[PDB]
Amino acid sequence: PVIPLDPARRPVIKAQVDTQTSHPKTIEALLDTGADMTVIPIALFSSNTPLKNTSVLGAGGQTQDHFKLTSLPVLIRLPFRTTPIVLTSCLVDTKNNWAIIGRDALQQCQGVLYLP
Amino acid sequence: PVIPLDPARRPVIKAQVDTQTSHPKTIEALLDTGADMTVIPIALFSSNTPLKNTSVLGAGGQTQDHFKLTSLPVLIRLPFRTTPIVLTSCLVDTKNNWAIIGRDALQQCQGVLYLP
Ligand SMILES: CCC(CC)CN(C[C@@H](O)[C@H](Cc1ccccc1)NC(=O)O[C@H]1CO[C@H]2OCC[C@H]21)S(=O)(=O)c1ccc(N)cc1
Repeated sequence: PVIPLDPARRPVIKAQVDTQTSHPKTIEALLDTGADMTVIPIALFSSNTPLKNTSVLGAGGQTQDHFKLTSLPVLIRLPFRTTPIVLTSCLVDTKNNWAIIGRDALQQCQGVLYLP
Repeated sequence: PVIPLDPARRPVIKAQVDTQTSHPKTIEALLDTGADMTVIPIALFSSNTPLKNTSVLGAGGQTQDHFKLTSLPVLIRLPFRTTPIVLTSCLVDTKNNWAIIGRDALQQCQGVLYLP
């Protein structure tokens, strides 16, 4: 679909996310052309799963271990798509439990930004 | 135009930004559906101009005084638009010197995100 853009209403969608470490779960995610890489909440995992450490530039500065990287691919199913998006790896938010769909995922839908 | 989305290439545009506190300048700005409010580099203002304090949602944590708010409106002109975008207020980057076109401005462009 077409997603209108408004400062007052964040552009979110419901996504079924499969980390391959528990059953798939539906989350509400921010669609974000300024994010290079998708971010999913640590709440989707088991607390026995291995993650890798990572650096990331952010809007508050540069932090230590706020974000981790998944070891296995993550599959994401959108309501309007038959096929899952398969991300070889994506970021994991161990604090705020943000859910952000980034350009790695939007490229696989062939999503585009259109300014008339 | 149509702007394809790619994890490896940031969706950027050239925009002429008028802070009304110095002469207008063309800068390169990131097109960002995840930003509620447009962000302008402090370099575009005069060093005699008043800005106000405020907090901002950001990655890596919470940024008290990284970002300030403008006192006067900001006008933005795009390559394909004669008429300016008028932002009654927008964020100012006093450090990393980022330029981000947020949803306040994309709404006046009639910009949209399209997922096939
Ligand atoms: C410099 C912005 C960077 C580009 C390198 C990208 N950000 C996306 C941003 O859209 C983020 C996404 C975000 C949205 C809401 C709450 C937390 C994060 N929010 C944000 O910083 O925008 C702020 C400025 O406008 C204001 O309105 C919304 C927040 C304010 S991010 O959160 O720090 C981010 C950076 C890299 C990856 N791989 C994933 C996410």
